[PDB]
Amino acid sequence: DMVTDLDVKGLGYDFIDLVTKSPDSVNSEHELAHFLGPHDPEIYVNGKIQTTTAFLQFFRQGLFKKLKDAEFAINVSGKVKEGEGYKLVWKSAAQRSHDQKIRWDEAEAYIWRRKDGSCWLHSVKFIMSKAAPYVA
Repeated sequence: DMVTDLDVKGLGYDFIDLVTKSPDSVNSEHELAHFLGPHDPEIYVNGKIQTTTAFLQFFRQGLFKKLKDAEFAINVSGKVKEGEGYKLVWKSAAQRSHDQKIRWDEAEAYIWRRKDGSCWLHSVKFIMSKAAPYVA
């Protein structure tokens, strides 16, 4: 039955589905923008809070097109406490750069599991073109 957890994983699955959806359509990021319309979180882009529309703007300009070339994995959610939170992070495919370090874009979607049992997009952060100090 469509209970709260079902709605949580349904949401997550629908989101992931549209992210991994057909290349036949313009952009998975488009469907994502369209998904996050009623689910408008605090979109932090490069550290600045953006709404769905601003995201949409960067999207149309080609900024978030790296989002489906990104790597995702199973994030930690083992310690279920009371009022959960998930932060799914994608790292856009790292591209060979100059200084023996690599350029990538990071995307962290923070969702909280509302005490109601459902989950909603708390805030999502996109940090485009980042790197990390390489260990030498």
